[PDB]
Amino acid sequence: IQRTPKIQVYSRHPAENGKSNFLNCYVSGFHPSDIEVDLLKNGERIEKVEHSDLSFSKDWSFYLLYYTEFTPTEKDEYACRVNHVTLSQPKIVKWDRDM
Amino acid sequence: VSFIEFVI
Amino acid sequence: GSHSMRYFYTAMSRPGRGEPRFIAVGYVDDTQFVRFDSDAASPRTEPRAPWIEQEGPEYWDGETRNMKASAQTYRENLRIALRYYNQSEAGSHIIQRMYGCDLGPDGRLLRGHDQSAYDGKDYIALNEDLSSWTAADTAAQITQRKWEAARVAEQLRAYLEGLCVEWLRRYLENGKETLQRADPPKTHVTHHPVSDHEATLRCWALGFYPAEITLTWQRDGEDQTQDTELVETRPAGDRTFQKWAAVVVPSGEEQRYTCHVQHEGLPKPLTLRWEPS
Repeated sequence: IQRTPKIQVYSRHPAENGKSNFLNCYVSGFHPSDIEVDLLKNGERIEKVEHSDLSFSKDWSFYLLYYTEFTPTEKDEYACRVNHVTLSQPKIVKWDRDM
Repeated sequence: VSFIEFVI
Repeated sequence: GSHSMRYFYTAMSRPGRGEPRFIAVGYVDDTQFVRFDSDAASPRTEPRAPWIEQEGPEYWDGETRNMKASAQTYRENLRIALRYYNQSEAGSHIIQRMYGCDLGPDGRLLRGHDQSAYDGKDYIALNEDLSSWTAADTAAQITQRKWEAARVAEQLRAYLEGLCVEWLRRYLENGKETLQRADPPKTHVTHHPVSDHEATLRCWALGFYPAEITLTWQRDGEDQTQDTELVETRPAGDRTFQKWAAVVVPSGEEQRYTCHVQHEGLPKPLTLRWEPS
């Protein structure tokens, strides 16, 4: 009856330390549409996060892009934390600049 | 432009 | 090339948390151009692409009126669906609708669409003839009988062959610098050792529009479909899309692998290899 989200975490442009960019968390393939998505910097929730307007794919599953401006560094860790009715606990997906 | 809805 | 216009509606009940929420978005190809959200502080049809902004107040007022009325109709549809499925008033449920038109390269209607789903499953669809329906179950057959009696298909056909195509052609002209511009992928191959005898080759496509793309890996000229990891095409946030495909290969065999990229923005398909420079 329900479909769990796929999650990808990535940047708008190839990452270069010290250069401003956008951090994206794309959630897709899920149903129903209610979903909680946080972007994390070193484990802490980033306050200024926007998201796209709810839409869906040909199989009726929903997709949303969450995004925020960020300047990557060598040491700062970024992640996306997703909760949905299909999950028994939130799923954290770390940003890997090569993915 | 959008179109109208129908009652099911 | 070919183009499409689609509206996507989602209506979600939420007992104990107010009346159902209605969200509508409209797209031309892979470009969103309008939205409506019944939960907004002041619900209105709003522009989401620069080329729709020039539409006048009659456009925005009329679309807002239509979307508000659609929201009210979906509240009734959610109540009816409970009766059709013997369901209680305590659960949350979703109706979705997608409709619109496809144009061929000549600008004529290629085909029209109007389909609905309940709780994520096909419910009813207008057939390609724009005259008959396919119902997914015995509940949707009740709707089919109702819509046959009310000549709903004829109303949809008139919209899909008329206003839908006429307005899509107008949007394509007003937005021609973006809607009629394909941006080809920027492509490259990366190499990541996994162990002393295997490595990942990852073929990247970045910055492309529209979203349709094919990335494939070949080994000795044979497609590696069952051995390729292919991520879902994903939005960059600047209108463009990204995708990658990866294969794990034996160290020393990298040059036997080629990545093949097809995209409307490319004059000819691209073949790439890992370049260890």
